[PDB]
Amino acid sequence: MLSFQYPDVYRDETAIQDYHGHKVCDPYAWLEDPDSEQTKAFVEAQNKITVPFLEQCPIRGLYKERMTELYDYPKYSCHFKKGKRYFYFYNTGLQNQRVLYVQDSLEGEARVFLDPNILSDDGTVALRGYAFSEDGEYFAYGLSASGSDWVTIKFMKVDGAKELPDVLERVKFSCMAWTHDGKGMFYNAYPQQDGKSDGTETSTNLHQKLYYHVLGTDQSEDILCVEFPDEPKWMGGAELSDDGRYVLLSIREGCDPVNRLWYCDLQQESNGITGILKWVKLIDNFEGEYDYVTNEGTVFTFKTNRHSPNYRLINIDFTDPEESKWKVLVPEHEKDVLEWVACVRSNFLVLCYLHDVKNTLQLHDLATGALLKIFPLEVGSVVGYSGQKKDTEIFYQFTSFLSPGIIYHCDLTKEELEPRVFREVTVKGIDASDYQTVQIFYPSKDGTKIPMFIVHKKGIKLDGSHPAFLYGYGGFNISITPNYSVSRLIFVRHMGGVLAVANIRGGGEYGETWHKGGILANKQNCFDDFQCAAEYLIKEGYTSPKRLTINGGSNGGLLVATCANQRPDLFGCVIAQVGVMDMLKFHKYTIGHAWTTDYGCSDSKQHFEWLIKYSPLHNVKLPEADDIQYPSMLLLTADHNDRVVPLHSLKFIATLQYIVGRSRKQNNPLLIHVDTKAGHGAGKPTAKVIEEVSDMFAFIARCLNIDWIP
Repeated sequence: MLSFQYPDVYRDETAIQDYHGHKVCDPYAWLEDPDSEQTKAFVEAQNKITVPFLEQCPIRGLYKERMTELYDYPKYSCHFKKGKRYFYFYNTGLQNQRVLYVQDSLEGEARVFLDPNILSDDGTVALRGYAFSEDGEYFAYGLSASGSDWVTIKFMKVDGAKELPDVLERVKFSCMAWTHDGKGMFYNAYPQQDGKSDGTETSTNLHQKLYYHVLGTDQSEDILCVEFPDEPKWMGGAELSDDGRYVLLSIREGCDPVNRLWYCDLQQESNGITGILKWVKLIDNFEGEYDYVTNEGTVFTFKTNRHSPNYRLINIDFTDPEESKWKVLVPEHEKDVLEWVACVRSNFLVLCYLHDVKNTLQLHDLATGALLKIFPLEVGSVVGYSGQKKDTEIFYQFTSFLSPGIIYHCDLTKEELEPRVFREVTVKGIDASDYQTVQIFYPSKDGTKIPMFIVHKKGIKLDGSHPAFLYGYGGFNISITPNYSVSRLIFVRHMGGVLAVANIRGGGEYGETWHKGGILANKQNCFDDFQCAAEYLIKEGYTSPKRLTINGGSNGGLLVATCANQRPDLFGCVIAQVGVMDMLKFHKYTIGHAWTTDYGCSDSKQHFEWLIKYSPLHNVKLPEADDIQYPSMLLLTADHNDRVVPLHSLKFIATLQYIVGRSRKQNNPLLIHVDTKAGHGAGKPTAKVIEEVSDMFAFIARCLNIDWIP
């Protein structure tokens, strides 16, 4: 099937760097520049081979047709109230971007409030963050072009959906919080830098500052509220307490779930928002996370992981702040992770737990912390919720592997709390009853039991004949919970596949201990867990090595690329989306410096020793055995991505093609598809989503020669 000669790619053999005595050659270092003629030519040559390969077999057309039909279903978000009006996002089915609607009453006629589709024909302009003023009469929203992390904040007066003149530039990784006096809004922005700032650049992002914009003025007049000149990596986000009296400043450095917490009592300020607010440094260290829930006077309720890896709720009284005085409102659960908490109807708390990778939802009393009501849920995830302190009702959205989901509503003013189905859509073309989801726990190399969900057609014989698609992430305290994916269901129904999701360490499924078990010196545990998931599927008869595909994106891209290098014999196909491949240089680009909390940094000798062992780019090696070659591989990235710079995938594919692609025994393709006007993933328009999944599954079908099941 090999009808491709890989492109000529210059090797700069002089690119040698000493890492604590260890010489490392980076012959494709020049691919770090996305604007050079050399890099542009590289991309062009790679796509010249990948595109015809992907578009050759008719199965892609069949898949695309099926995806376009099945993905075409109404997609609603929960309703949420702001002031006297209700809002909700809704995509009729195939619009590139979902639209924000507004209605003056729960039973009132809805109208378009903000339609991002008219901002760009290809849907490359997407909403990225928003914030309503406390009274709900004004609205701020961020817009990102082509998936870039850079944002432009614009404003509207809600009544009449009137566009305002206010425009904020240089916004990135920003908070958006209006002061309750309705005068203005807090946000973050970066100092003007040379070069481009459109998502194509790779410049490191440092010195983020907190500004305050007074509505009706030019951005040049904004107040520089907080800056940390001596700590270039710190990021300070602001939020207002529910009563509008306190500005709470959460300071983060890196990606660990920890933050400093400072507060400014506005009642004690005499000159409004300035650059010299009288901050009280309540929590002035990075030892734990303090997520504001609500306050009653000086008694503040926080969700925290302080001495509680599964999280708990504590009350800190600003008038008696010493730790020994804090009160535990809802103790840490022995196993269940408290994911998030919201305060609603003044004195109720909605707590969302993760129990064995499945969400639970319940209501507690704010004053006593007592359990008041359990909201019954089937196996799945809570992916949406609405209900602030002043609200008297909640909406929540549930989803699962086999169903698009349901939006529930509960009027909290009733003595008897009866949650009712508010919105339920069914995908015509998929019969959920034909499939089943099972959860198993498999032992990893060190004996740790790891959860894995497996979705497949009911009644199949576990004879190892089925193609399988195994997904994982493993990092950053992120829990990979059940989600509805039409694309994956098409693989099951029309390609006869088995879906599997492994909840490997590094994630947050079992709290901070689960996260810590897959980071820094322990990162290899992630890879071992994932390799063991594959071995389980094979041993139990769900699939066989030659029929097994693994997939991951970003930190998940790192996962699958590492697994390809470490156990090429275990996989038939590997699809890595926007992966972090150069573990020695990741921290030098854009926001990569923030990831050192999970990976470590090569500037440290101890960390380099961990990194060099698994860095994908530095572990490409011909398999020793003559009967073993690398699996078919497909790397996906845009030529410009500011979250995970493209150079990771570009250098990795150049290395794979040179070291492995040239070997006589390598017959499986090693390809990269480089896209345009797309970024990390957020805000990706529908048209692009359909194209991407069609490419992915077409590639799997061709490499494994899978016949389409109509």
